[PDB]
Amino acid sequence: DEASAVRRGVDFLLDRREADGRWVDYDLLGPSDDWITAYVAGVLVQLPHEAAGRAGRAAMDLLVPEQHDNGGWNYSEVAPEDADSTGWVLRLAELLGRSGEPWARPGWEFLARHVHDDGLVSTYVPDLAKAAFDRYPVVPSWDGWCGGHVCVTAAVAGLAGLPRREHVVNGLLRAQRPTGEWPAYWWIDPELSTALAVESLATVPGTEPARAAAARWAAGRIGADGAVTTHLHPEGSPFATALALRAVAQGEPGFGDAQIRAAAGWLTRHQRPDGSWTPSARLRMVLPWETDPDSYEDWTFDGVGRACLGTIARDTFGLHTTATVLQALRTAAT
Repeated sequence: DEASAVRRGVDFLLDRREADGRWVDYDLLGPSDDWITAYVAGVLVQLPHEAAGRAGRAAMDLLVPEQHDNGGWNYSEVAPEDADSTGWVLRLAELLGRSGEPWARPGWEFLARHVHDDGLVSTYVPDLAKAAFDRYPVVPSWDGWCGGHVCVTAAVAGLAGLPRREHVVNGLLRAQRPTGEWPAYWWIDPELSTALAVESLATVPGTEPARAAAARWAAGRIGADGAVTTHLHPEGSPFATALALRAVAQGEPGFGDAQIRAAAGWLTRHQRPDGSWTPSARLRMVLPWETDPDSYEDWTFDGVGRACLGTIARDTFGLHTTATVLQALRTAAT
């Protein structure tokens, strides 16, 4: 059942490769290449399917020459390099045992430039993004985009090679809410920041209290049918359900056994006939000057080009959602 679901999701993702092996998704300003390729590849190299591992290693080979002289990678060439995309490439390298190669060093240095004094990691830095930002002079300020972002911090804190890692982990721990979750800047679903945070923190001592509190928050999000329902996905969000499953799985031994089995069953029952899940990786393109996107109520939806700012977008082709779900199904099996 779940083994079959994983196999069918792998076939969906392999069939959606570009001719050269890369994956693309989203449509904000054309699709993303480097970010999405790294993200999909990172899931595939962890699955027990030889073709998945081959495709993930092929993607790592494609990504290395795309590194910018500043050390970073990007959504696509339409965007300045950013810490999250760079972090996904370096994560793929760690998963593959390749993160000691010398091209990783300018990547670590790039990430270190995004570390704030409170320990959070920003998506962009003003000096490195200046050229791109200056192309849109009507924008009054890019300070939101250059502030510390808990979702990006949650992801990159998992890198064993991260510079200043203790400082960053401390900042991530201080951002946990008393109810156990972490907030996200770029994502509608706090399950995303929470799941990445606990998986990243599982790799560091002193974080078990935070992980136990987050697992308890996540287990309460999973309904009796296994689904995490949301305003945009009232029937159940495959993305948020998969991420809540993964956060529960970072509790203590045996914690949330029922919720994990229920969420895995819901995901298995709701897989589409083509092996994917309903696109539900809902990314909010926060306005550049906005530091508090949870307060904004006037989002548009599925905006592109000029209207991409201030919109809630989805993974147009379902690759991000499907990869996210496969990572959760692998976690449930183990």
